[PDB]
Amino acid sequence: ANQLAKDLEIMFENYVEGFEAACVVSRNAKKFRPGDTAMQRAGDVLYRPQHY
Amino acid sequence: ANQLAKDLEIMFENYVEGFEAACVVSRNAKKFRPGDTAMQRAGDVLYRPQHY
Repeated sequence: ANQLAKDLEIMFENYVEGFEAACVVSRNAKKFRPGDTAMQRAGDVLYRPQHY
Repeated sequence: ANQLAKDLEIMFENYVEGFEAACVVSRNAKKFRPGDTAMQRAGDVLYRPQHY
């Protein structure tokens, strides 16, 4: 047989199709931003009261 | 007139109805044509990346 050279044909940006996360539960949760100075002074914990 | 000659009436390209394949799945798939010189140099294989 001829013993021809064999190359690698790699299509470096033709990614095959890939998975995802929908993030739907965390899209729907309530979102809060305490202020990072206050959290630093508090030691990264805060407290909210409950009704009597 | 008891002994008349009998022919064959053959309608040589008047075909009766015939079966088919519908080719539905291969009509619906993606088609790709990678280039014959490139595939020959590559040994009839090519590669596509997957995401990190």
